[PDB]
Amino acid sequence: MMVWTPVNNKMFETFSYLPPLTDEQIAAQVDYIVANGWIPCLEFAEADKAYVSNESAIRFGSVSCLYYDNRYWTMWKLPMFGCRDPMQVLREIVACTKAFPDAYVRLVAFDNQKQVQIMGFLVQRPKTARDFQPANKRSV
Amino acid sequence: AGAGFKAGVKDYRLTYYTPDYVVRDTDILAAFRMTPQPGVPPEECGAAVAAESSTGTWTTVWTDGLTSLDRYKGRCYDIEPVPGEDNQYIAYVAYPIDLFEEGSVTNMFTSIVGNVFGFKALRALRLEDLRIPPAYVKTFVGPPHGIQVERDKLNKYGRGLLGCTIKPKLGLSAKNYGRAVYECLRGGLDFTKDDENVNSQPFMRWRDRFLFVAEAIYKAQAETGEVKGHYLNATAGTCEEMMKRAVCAKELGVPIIMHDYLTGGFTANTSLAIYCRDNGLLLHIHRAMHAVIDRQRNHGIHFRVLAKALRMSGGDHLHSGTAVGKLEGEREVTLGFVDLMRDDYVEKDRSRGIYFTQDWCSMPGVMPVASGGIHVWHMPALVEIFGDDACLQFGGGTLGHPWGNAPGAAANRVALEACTQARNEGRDLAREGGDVIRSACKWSPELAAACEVWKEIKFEFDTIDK
Amino acid sequence: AGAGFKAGVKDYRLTYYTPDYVVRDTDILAAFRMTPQPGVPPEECGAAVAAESSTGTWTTVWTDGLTSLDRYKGRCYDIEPVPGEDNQYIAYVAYPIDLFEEGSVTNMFTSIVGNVFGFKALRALRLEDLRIPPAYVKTFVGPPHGIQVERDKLNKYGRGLLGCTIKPKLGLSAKNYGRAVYECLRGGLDFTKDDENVNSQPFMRWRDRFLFVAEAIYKAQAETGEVKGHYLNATAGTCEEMMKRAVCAKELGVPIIMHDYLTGGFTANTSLAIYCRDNGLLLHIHRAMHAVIDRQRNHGIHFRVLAKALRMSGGDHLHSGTAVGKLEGEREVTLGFVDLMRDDYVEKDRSRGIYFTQDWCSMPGVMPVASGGIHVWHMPALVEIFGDDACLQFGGGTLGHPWGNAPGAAANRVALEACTQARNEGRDLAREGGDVIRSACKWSPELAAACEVWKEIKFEFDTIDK
Amino acid sequence: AGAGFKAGVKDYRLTYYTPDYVVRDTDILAAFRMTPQPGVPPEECGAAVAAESSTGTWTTVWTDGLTSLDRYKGRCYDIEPVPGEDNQYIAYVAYPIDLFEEGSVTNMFTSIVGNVFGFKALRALRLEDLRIPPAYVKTFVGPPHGIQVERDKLNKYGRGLLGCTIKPKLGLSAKNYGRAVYECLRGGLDFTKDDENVNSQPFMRWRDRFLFVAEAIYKAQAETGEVKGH
Amino acid sequence: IVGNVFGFKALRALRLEDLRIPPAYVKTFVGPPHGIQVERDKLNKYGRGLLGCTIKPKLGLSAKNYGRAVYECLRGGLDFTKDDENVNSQPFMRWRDRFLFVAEAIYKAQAETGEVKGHYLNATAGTCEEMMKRAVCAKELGVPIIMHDYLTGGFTANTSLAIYCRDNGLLLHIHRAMHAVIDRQRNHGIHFRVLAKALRMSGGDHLHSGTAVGKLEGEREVTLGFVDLMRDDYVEKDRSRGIYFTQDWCSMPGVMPVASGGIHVWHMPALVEIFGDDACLQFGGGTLGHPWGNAPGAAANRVALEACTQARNEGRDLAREGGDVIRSACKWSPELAAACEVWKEIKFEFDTIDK
Ligand SMILES: O=C(O)[C@@](O)(COP(=O)(O)O)[C@H](O)[C@H](O)COP(=O)(O)O
Ligand SMILES: O=C(O)[C@@](O)(COP(=O)(O)O)[C@H](O)[C@H](O)COP(=O)(O)O
Ligand SMILES: O=C(O)[C@@](O)(COP(=O)(O)O)[C@H](O)[C@H](O)COP(=O)(O)O
Ligand SMILES: [Mg+2]
Ligand SMILES: [Mg+2]
Ligand SMILES: [Mg+2]
Ligand SMILES: [Mg+2]
Repeated sequence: MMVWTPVNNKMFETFSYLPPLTDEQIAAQVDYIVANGWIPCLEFAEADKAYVSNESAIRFGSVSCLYYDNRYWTMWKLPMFGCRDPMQVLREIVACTKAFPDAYVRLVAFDNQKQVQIMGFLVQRPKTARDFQPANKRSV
Repeated sequence: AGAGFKAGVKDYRLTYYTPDYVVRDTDILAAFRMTPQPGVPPEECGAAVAAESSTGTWTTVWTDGLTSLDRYKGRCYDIEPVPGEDNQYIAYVAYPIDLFEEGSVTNMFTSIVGNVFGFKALRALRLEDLRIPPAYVKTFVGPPHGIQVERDKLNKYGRGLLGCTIKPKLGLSAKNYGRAVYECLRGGLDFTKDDENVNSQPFMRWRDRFLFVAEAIYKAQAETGEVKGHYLNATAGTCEEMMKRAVCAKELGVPIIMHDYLTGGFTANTSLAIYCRDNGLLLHIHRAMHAVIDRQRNHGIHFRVLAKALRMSGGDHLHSGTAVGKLEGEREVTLGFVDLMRDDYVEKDRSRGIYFTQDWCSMPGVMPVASGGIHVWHMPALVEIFGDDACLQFGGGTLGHPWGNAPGAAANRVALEACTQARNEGRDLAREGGDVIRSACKWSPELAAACEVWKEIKFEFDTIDK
Repeated sequence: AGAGFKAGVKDYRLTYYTPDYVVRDTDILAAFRMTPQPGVPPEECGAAVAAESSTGTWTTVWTDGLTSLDRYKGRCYDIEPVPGEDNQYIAYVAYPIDLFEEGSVTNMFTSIVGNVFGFKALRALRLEDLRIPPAYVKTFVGPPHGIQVERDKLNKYGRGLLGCTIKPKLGLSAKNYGRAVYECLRGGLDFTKDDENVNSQPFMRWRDRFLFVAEAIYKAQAETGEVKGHYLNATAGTCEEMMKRAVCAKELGVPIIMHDYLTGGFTANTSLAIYCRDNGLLLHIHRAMHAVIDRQRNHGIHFRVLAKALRMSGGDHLHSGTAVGKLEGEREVTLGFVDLMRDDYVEKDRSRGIYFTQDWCSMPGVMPVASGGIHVWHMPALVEIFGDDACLQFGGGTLGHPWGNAPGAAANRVALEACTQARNEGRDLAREGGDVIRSACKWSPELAAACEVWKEIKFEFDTIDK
Repeated sequence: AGAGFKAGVKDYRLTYYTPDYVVRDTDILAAFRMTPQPGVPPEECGAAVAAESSTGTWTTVWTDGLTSLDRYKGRCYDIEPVPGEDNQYIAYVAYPIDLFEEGSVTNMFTSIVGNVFGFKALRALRLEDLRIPPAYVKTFVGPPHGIQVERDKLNKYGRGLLGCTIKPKLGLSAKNYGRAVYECLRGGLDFTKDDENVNSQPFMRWRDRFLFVAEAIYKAQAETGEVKGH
Repeated sequence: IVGNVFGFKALRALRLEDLRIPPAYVKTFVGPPHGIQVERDKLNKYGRGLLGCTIKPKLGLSAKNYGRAVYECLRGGLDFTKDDENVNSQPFMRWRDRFLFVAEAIYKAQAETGEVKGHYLNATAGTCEEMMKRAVCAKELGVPIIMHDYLTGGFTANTSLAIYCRDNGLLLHIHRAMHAVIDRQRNHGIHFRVLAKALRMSGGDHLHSGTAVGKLEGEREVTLGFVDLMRDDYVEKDRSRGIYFTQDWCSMPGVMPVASGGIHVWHMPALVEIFGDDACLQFGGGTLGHPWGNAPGAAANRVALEACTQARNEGRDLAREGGDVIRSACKWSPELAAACEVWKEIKFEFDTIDK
């Protein structure tokens, strides 16, 4: 029996339970976006704004149901409407991570027919992050 | 003298069988699978069904003349023979929109399925489908939130949601319930849930459960940094008790409650859906009792009708079946009603049991929930059947893991994410599914332990609801 | 003695088949007519039903060890073969009283019939009967009034009550509705009623109906000097709307309202029954949709269970079927559940489909209502089957009379009183019924007209629910 | 590269004038009598009205790409010249049912007549008619009773109803108001009425009026044997 | 006053131009929930016009995307964003979902910028009961401001809402949807100055006033006239600005004029010159139409406003030097330069109907 650690084991939604995505695996996800005609977009946040929190609820009556702070991140430029080139997305990842080397960065994609985000995963975490485990240390 | 009152009995077909009727775009249409008694013509049987579900009774009444029967009568307008059956027919009935109370699923069922199933003149009757026109759809509040808004509120995208029913079904204390919930949620599941029959009982009263579950949700959320929920059961003996439970959930700030819509009933469900809309609670719907009604091919109401009814009455999630699990549900039929649950416009497709084109006129879609006897080996098939817009629930498949709930939850989460990644990379889960899970097993010890335990476990039986 | 947790799947029968169990007087007992898939032993099938309706799931869970499975598990304790069937069995299951929420029919159904009907491992399942122990019965409010109190409030004794459903079912205006009601009531009927599907619709909104019907009730009562009523339908899309309708009835001072308990639901019904108790309204229960569930021999829930459930949830009247009318209901089966509805103590009697002795521990009786395709010639048979403690309803049989509603009502009232008198005088209605009616015909012109119109009208078909 | 975001102003007609559109039976339709400024084509004016009463503004916005403009846009689908007029046109506009709040006349007006009447590019605008589809009609409670039920409640059939507004419009006391009501009703009128501007005022407070009027109604009813109202 | 007389056969046309509301009648009204001074004090905003922005497209965005757009606008330097007048509750976006996501956006932008932020959440509804439910939710979220379409909702509903706002400390923004149906033509209807007086009495903290220079009609002199009627305590008769009667407001709080509709950065000097500091200037298309997105769009408008304000304070004449002020700011701010390039040639110059 192995024990799933509760200490410094924060996750990051889709694909965070798999091995970290290689550059080839990221490229494959980007190809999938383009193949389906979805709209790629990058979003980023400083460490203090990365995970869901409750601070604004101090201002509320009994209306906190499904309210969380830090769901919104900050948009990098604009969604890439009309993008049919995977290399353009990859170049924007490089540009965003270069401008904000200490930020969390996630790649998302939108479907304008359902009008909902249809994919999303983390592509950068700050080097100073120490609230997560390598795959092989998630259980003890 | 014109047409006056003549007392006495005459054939239903004289008034209610209208084969040349052109249906109106506001009519509610019903497809009944009808088995007449010997010596009863299909036309008379169809006419009888139309009559006794609308305006008519067994003998002529004088009061008909004060109104316009033409305006109000249900009309049997087509009868199809059933291939492979000597005494089965599909009778199509059109009902004027004027017959129905706006916003009331209760009223719709009371007319269409109220009395006709008990008629001596038929041996069996099954309601296969209903065409709910946009003019009637628009009278309903519908789902409190629906698929898009739910994902947006939870901040969860790009994969199916994962859930788990706490087990044993009954017998755990409130504290142990919360303990199990915490351990499941912290391992990678998005949701846990009360079993359908967990309401308030001597072994665990509801408010005690709600509070401990609240503690568990918030603990798991802080630990993982992902939004977590537990479907707290609001199902109760009275509307007043049901509402008290919903209010407590609101006051705890938790995201989601559940209701057994068939055993609680449509009247209570619609009230709860309205409360959820007004207070921002997600509403998970359990279909307890549906198989009493929808299992047999010859008699009852097909689940696709019960699913349309729920979408109108209101729910954010609805159990859809798994196809591969311990409970029955044929693949093609399931694909059909899943579209009816999720999509805006569904074209007629008899190969998937869709008898009528259904236009939902922008009513939000309902998240299908696949649950019951599923485990990690089913993951590829489940992702292939449902895609991302579904919740997959593992009760036994989590609390039955040899290392406990958190490793159990992690195994399911790893399996789901591995299959999702593989699909995204262009792999065919229908053919490569086994390979995907085997590769993930070699990588994840939690997953490897689950795969070993349930490797040989399958549920393969002859299908009744064909 | 504790044992280690062992992950994996084992047979249900290892835990849930307990043939030596001696049932406790507080246990809820269920009799299931079970049809297993080929290759599934009856013991395993019975154990699966017991397991999945109580505490168990498809694989072993560790959490069982935190509680006492012995204390909480449902137990298949007996299996009977079904004479005349090769693959049908009666499985008896016992459920500890601790499993159930006090006062909640919703909860009881959710456990017992929630999921098990959909199991792949069975081909069909029917719940035939339930033994509700006194200890659980006592947790329910039950009927707002019951047979004795109803008779005392209405001041009506010594004969069956007579009623009538207004027709056409739908399409009449509120004013014409009230007009029909007044004419029916003034002719000798005790009650009239909204059809089950008359709620609030474009052609007639509910409050308009309620006011005009109030005028009609009070007019007929002043005219005849007998207490009159009309079952005003409270069935609605939401609990809030249902309650608004009940409140209006209260404020008009009228005696009785109705509710469609299966289409509205148990949660709504229980709330309405409680409201009716607290405000002194009689509550008539319509069983719309029951035949979807209760028609077929091999699958569903027998009406006797639905009737017990209603007696617990609450209703002063419940539709019972006629046996002789347009809708199915076998005589022996009907006499069985009529006793279950009315009596305090009903002994086991398999010849009438009573699987368990039922002790109602002073819970009030529910008045059976015979309705559907009946007319004057049926009167002797109805008085013989039901006796005085019943309501007999003639919709078509009143509004279909050649001279109109008041003569139609008078004809039915004369027929009833003639049969009642004849019985009291020692005549055998089973043999002399025809003679009683013919004698009354020669005396009453109103009755003579009714007898002529419907003389040849019978409903005789092969019975499905045998 | 597909259609993407291009900042800047373009003609409304490029998006909002769709002369080949086949209207849906769920669409709300509007007929506008439109008088364009000199130098503004009718098509551009009609497009402007459709745009600014639905989804569009004066310059291109990037957020359009997150949704489906095709699904939501108002569409000018026909333009008729007005006979006898040199600069008047009937522009027909179709609005998806999705644009409107169910049961809210307020919302319907806010969209259709909210801002477009003030556009510099037009000299005048008149909304002539609206096609309210059954799917939208059914979302409204509508009249509390309607003609048939009203006749039924009042027990009045076979002739027009007769009413009377109390005069002078303002200035009468509650007691004198009731006195005038009684005398009108008893002579054969079915109804009397408060003048539109009689609400509650220094010369006559509303509750005082209501009570005296009640006395008058019941007096006239008892005297004539016919149902009366005010 | 306007109930029946406009339909008299004996007249061909009738227009109500002005009303003198005497102090004795003014004093019977609750009036604006807060008014200009109190609003500035609550928001802690002084020394410049307020800046706002209507989210676009008008209809069709989901609640989540609405909040996303709001956050990006507010974080770039706008004080407020707003629901479009016709955004109430619809299949594509139900109101309570919007309110919650917008609340998240407001609080995020506020924490990021360190300035108080708001979004006018639309309470306009089909019934008074629905309207009040929406106002209550705004109260329970602790957000500063709601809006109402006073002519399409109606005066009875507006007055109720204003009273609720006073009692619960919510600011009330008033949209004048439908006013041009009534107030456009010279020969017939009711002049907007009367509709503005009526709103000041019924109650509102902000009211749309027109722009003069934007896509919707509004002559300069007439506008200056009713802006004084909206803001000031005492306004003397002045026929050159359409003021027919001296109006004494007897200390009833003033209403903040809101200039909105087809305006962009090049209009900024003219707007600051017309309105001064006691106004809100709203840029819908002028923010969400910026080539770099909402935050840079907001920043461009904010820089333009602050540059004009500084220039005025330093003694520069915005009527003459306005172009120079903007051009200098363009050379300094890349965000502003991008906006200036896109809308350089865009003007709305047509013959005025309401002369
Ligand atoms: O009670 C149960 O059996 C479950 O909790 C599953 O438990 P396991 O995960 O342990 O199998 C679900 O309620 C059923 O799947 C419902 O069936 P359906 O979804 O078909 O309505
Ligand atoms: O809708 C009808 O058909 C009835 O009004 C009877 O009308 P008639 O009197 O004109 O036949 C009753 O509701 C049914 O008898 C209900 O069946 P049951 O009592 O078996 O539940
Ligand atoms: O719907 C619109 O057009 C606006 O949101 C402006 O959008 P833009 O900023 O994109 O132009 C405003 O509601 C109008 O200005 C109202 O007019 P007024 O202020 O004259 O009442
Ligand atoms: Mg369950
Ligand atoms: Mg009936
Ligand atoms: Mg008048
Ligand atoms: Mg606007």
